[PDB]
Amino acid sequence: EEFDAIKIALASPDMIRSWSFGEVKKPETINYRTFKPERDGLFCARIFGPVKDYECLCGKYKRLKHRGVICEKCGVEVTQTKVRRERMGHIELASPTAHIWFLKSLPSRIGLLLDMPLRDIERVLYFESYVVIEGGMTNLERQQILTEEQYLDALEEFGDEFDAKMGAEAIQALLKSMDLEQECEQLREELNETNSETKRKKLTKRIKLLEAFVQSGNKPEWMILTVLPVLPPDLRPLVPLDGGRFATSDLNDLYRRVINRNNRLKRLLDLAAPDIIVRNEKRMLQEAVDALLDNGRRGRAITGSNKRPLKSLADMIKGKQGRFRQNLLGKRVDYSGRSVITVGPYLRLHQCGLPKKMALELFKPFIYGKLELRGLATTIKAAKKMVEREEAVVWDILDEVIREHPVLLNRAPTLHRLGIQAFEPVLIEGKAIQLHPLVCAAYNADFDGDQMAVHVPLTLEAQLEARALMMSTNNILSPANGEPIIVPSQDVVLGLYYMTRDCVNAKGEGMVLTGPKEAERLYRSGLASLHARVKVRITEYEKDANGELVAKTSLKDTTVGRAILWMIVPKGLPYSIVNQALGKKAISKMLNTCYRILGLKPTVIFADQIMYTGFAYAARSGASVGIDDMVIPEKKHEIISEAEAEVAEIQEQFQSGLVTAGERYNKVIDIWAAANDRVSKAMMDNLQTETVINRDGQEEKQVSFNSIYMMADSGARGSAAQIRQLAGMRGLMAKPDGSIIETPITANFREGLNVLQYFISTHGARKGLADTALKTANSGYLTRRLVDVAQDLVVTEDDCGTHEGIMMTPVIEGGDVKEPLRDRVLGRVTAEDVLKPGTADILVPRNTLLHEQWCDLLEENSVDAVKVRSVVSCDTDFGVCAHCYGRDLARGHIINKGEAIGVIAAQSIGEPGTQLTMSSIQVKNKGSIKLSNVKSVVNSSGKLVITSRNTELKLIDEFGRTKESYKVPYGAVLAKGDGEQVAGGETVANWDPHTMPVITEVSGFVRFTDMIDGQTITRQTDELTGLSSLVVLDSAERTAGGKDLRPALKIVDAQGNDVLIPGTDMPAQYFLPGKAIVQLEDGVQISSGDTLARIPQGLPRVADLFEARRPKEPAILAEISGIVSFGKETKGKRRLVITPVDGSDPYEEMIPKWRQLNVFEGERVERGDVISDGPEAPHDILRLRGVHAVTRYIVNEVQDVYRLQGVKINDKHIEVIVRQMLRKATIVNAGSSDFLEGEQVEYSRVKIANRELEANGKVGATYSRDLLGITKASLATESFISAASFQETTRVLTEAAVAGKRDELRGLKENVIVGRLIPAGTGYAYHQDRMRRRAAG
Amino acid sequence: ARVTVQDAVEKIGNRFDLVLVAARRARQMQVGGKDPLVPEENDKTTVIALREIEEGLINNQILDVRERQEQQEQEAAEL
Amino acid sequence: DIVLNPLGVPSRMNIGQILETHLGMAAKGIGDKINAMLKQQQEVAKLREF
Amino acid sequence: GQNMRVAFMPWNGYNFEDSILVSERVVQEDRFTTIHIQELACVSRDTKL
Amino acid sequence: HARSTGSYSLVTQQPLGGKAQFGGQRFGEMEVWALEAYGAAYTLQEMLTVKSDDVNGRTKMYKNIVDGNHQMEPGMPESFNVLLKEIRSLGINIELEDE
Ligand SMILES: [Mg+2]
Ligand SMILES: [Zn+2]
Ligand SMILES: [Zn+2]
Repeated sequence: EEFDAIKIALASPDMIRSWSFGEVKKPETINYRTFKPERDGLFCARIFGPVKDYECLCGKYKRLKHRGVICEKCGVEVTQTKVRRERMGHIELASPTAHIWFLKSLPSRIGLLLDMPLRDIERVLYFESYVVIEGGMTNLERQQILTEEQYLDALEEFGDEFDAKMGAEAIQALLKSMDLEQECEQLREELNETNSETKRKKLTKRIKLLEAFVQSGNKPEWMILTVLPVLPPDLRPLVPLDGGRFATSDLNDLYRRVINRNNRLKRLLDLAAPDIIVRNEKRMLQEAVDALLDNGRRGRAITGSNKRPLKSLADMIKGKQGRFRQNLLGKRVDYSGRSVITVGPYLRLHQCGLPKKMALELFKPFIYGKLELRGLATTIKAAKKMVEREEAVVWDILDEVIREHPVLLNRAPTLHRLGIQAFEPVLIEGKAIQLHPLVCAAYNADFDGDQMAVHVPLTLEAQLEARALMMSTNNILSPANGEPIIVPSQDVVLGLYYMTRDCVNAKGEGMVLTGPKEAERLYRSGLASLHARVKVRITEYEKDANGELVAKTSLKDTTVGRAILWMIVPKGLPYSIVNQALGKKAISKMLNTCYRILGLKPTVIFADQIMYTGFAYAARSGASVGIDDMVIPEKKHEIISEAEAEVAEIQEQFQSGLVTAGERYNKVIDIWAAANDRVSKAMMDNLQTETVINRDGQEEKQVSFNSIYMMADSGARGSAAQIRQLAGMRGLMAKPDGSIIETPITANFREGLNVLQYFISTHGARKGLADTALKTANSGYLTRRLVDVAQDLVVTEDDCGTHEGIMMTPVIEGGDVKEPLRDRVLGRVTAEDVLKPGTADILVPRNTLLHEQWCDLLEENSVDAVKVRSVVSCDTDFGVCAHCYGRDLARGHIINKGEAIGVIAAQSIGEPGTQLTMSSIQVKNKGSIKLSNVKSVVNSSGKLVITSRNTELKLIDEFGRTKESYKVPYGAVLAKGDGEQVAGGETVANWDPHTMPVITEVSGFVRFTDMIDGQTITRQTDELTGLSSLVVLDSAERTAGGKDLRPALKIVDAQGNDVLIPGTDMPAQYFLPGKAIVQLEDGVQISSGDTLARIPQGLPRVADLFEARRPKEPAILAEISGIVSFGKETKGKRRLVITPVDGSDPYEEMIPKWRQLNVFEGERVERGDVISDGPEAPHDILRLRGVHAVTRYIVNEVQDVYRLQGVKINDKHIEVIVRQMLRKATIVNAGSSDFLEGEQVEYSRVKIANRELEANGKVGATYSRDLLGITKASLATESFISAASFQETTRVLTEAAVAGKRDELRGLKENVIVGRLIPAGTGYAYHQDRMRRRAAG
Repeated sequence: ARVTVQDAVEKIGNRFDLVLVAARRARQMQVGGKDPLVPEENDKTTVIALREIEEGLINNQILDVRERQEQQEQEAAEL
Repeated sequence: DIVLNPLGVPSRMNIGQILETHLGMAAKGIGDKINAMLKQQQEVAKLREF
Repeated sequence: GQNMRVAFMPWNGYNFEDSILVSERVVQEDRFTTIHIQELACVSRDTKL
Repeated sequence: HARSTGSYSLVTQQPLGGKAQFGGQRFGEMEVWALEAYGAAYTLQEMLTVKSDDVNGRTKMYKNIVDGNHQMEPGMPESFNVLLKEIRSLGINIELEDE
């Protein structure tokens, strides 16, 4: 068994000879009649083997009497058959041919070896003419074509000392000639003398490459083919059909082609034919080879009479139709079934239907073995005939066998784990599968013609997994997020919401009950109202003492429904639980609380009884809909007459040649909107409490029985928008442009539609539908590419003994808290001693599991940031420590080693991603104000205005939480200064839409400077008012004469000097950008707060965030600190001369100057500071900042995008998938290894755990971190197997084999593809057995 | 024991380990055909495997000891 | 004859089916009249009239 | 199609999601009960024997 | 319809999909990788060797389940050695690490 690793190197022709069992010489396959093998063709039975076993063709020698005998009658060996799968032939060629993937693949592995270019050798081998096979005199070069009339000069010059003729043999001899060693050691010897610049690094490239081939062990001669194996017959079969028609694999075609051309070449070379035909035959042989190797890549594909091209070998490994994706990873199943589904309303949780027909079909082996055991069917003829005749015992024994015999259930698409579960059978003669209605949601399944599929645990590990793991009763929480999956579907909730209700109108007000018994006696007798708050007695309990119930009774004036319900409650809770009208939120929290304190089993029976009861009385509750449940409001004609008069006025306005259309058109839409929103009011007023039903009085009105508001209130179906679109206007409607129609839906469904309103709705319907049907692929790719990365994490030390790691702060932004820090802290270890807002009140000694005693202790405290020894910050090499991960969620305790995940992440993230694609600063409420890192100014008017783009407003509450978050234009006009307090509901900024003002706080003379007609600007009169100045065009419109120089109308005094900014020694003029149009002329004076210039006016991003593609257009954050200055002057984009304090200046990046900047031409930035208004590449963050800041940036952005959509995932996933991004360690120094070699950060830690230690102080090198993406990490892997599975298998196979790779089969897909166990799951015990063995010698 | 697979885990601590223990135990009853410990109560040997597991009667150490000693005694009967 | 779930008609918005329903109920309204006129075997004058 | 009675209600989980409930009497009339003509064949061909 | 194993192809020799012809249902990588998330490494290898590609696995398993012992013998999918002979017609040394 045991393995470490093994070596590989190229295919010897000796090896194909040894492997093969006989030359194939012919293309011939069979006879025309006697459909039987051909000697020395492709199906040579004497080579590959016979059909029967230990027998010769005559049948002399047989059955291991004559074991290693060859029947000399037919010369046929007495040998066995499973080798028929093995035994290959071979083929000896006329002339050498080469392997295309050593040739056409990127860096060639043969051209990169020689470093002599390609097209040279192409024409050497398209034989433009004679060609230097060997420039014996280096005067002549190899790979040098010599024409029939130029060759003679090489000839009569040297004659002897050159070989300049045709063929692949040129390259053969080349590879055989070149010697790698002494180049290597020489390049080293002169590396030591002067380890030069680019010169030496390419010396070094070669030196290490050379030695890599040396010590790796390689033989680039076998880059070139001389022997060609023959794939066995049954690897490329040829079979008949019923109608005599035959059927084949396309490979035989190419096999025949190659053999025929080769034999014809054997002919032409015996005749010394004119070698032009030998060239053509050589091109043809190499072509047929290369098409066996890769046909449709070279040129126009080869096709039959079909005109369709024919599949090669490579596609049988590659993409879909290869082994991997189609039928090695994903199979067709034995003993399965599937059919249409319907509801089981009277199921228990563990149950499922089984039409006994398919019960029998799948379980015939058990019932047969059992009919033999009893012996009624004495033989299998008897059992099969008895079971065709359907004995009565077949039924009782089918029940016997099926009793306690779990089975799986599968619906397409299997998004996450819970789409497939395992229930107990319930045998039925109903052709429809019955299904416990509550797991309609995990399946996303609703009964509109759906079919489920079914699978059979035969073995006992599978049976017991089905019952312990897939079971309906071990799965009660999403691991995406710890919510219950037991939601009331839509009916028991409607039921309960009806029961525990509290009217005023029906009857039976204020009498007394000793308890819910006479509540049921009354309500089942027909006396009380279920919905009537009537005095009763309760006797709840509580476990106040140490798990010790505490009895008590009391009275509570409560409804008949809550009363009657309360008995279901399992005597541990208070009555306030049931003392409201049971919203489904309450029901979530009910089974929550139930599970929490009780453990679980009550919550089980409890929920069963509640499903039971709500279904029962909801059928007794009655629910329907009527025409008058939607309205004919009394004010229907009057609204029409009013709208009639309004549009008549609009008509006459149009008649005038005034309001012309846009004002008119928008006016018309707005008035229609308001008119039928008033209709909506009329109607919802004319239903809900219109039932005036007196009772013992004058009159009283009460909620009428519409059923629409009720089914809208529980959460079953509907909501205010549904009810308006039935009632009021159906908002506006956008035609396919994305613009918005300005004459709406006026009517509704009851009143009656118009043809074109309908037709406009068809557009939005169709657009949204095509979005739905065409993004299952998008998640498809994102999920599956992420999973193919999937490796694991295993712990090794109790605590790494290491220090702090990550900070925890909650995720409240935009709205309320979205992850309590109470939860974020939950189960983790503290980085450190942590205090309370009563400070120096330590509560951990640097590390404690902070279970909810602590998280609640600290929810009690308003402490607002804590740190955690992170799994990242765990410094245990080749693993982590347990405290740093914190808690196992399933165990609910600090985690134990070995179990690990990450497709869990994939399901959690992808499964919801299916549909979930479809100026001002304010504070809202009281409290302190904590806004900073902004440049702003008290503008001319006396309130705050931004002058650094960074700020985004937040509406902070009195405790401190952000209630709202919104963005703010630079240079805006506020009515609030931050650090004030305001009543919410206020336009804090009344901004001008077009003007972006250019106010001059200074009072100095203006005069036209820096700015001249038709270079930096135009000067172009403001036509409407009529006065002007120098008029600053945008970026592209001005000519490039002065586009290289910033236009700045300048302020001066009577002296001409720089009117410095008031309070500082800084000059004050404005490098005017586009639209900055000054209206008053040269020499004019401006005032304080005076405008020189007036400036008028998805899931794809998910793909972008995950694929690590660069951000795109605009300028970015300060790359490096130190003074930064401007560069090359606008060849489209101007550059940025950075000048770091001690670092290096030369970096300069094209920036849109059209997109205005932040740091001026001689202002300093700190690194990682915004330069402009736009994003930055995350690679800038990893290369510039460390790891925590970058990963924080990414996870921030991505969960903002999701959280936007009403989304929730335990973000542990989004960080572990980023640990799996890339671990490429770009070395900083050299001395131990190369200077910037991509190495295992692991092995990096190893070397520094060896060399930097007293072996040296330091001889080696330090290292950096890297990114560049997930897919290339998939590629960039120890194994090539997991890499050579997915798309572009070809190039991966090339680069795999070229090293002679010999993967050690540890990763997931690695051991998978050979079907042997991998470290965990079922194989966990054996893997850790091997681990203890490795520890135990 | 029938509808849920919790307490057998509360004894052991894992589903993987519970599931494998129930399997190992019931291989000794589907084919070995010797007797259970918890009464039969008309259930397939899933139920009895999990019950034998639940009462504190079966686990991998116990099965190791039983097979080990009864193999040593057989080795001593052979000689 | 049959029972239907009105769970979806607001969310399905097929109100024409509702109108279909009413205009069908009234039509059996006339068919029963003619039924009774049949079993009661009305005079020609009444058949004409009705 | 056919003309017959309707009432719009939930019922004990039998019209849970889009499903249909129905009296026994409509099939005593067979008025929805109906037919499917299907096809079967025999090629009788030349045999060597 | 609900049925059992059906036919196999020729050039890859793999079982059938379509109930009328006794089909098993095909799976994407999604559905095996959910099993990876789950942890049924046994059931994964059962869905890598026996039912589609491997032989000794399915028949060893079949002989065993009727012996009552439901034991696992892993081997190798035919897909793998097929991969090798395919990339070996390309003239590269590739070979089985046969047990
Ligand atoms: Mg459906
Ligand atoms: Zn013979
Ligand atoms: Zn740690």
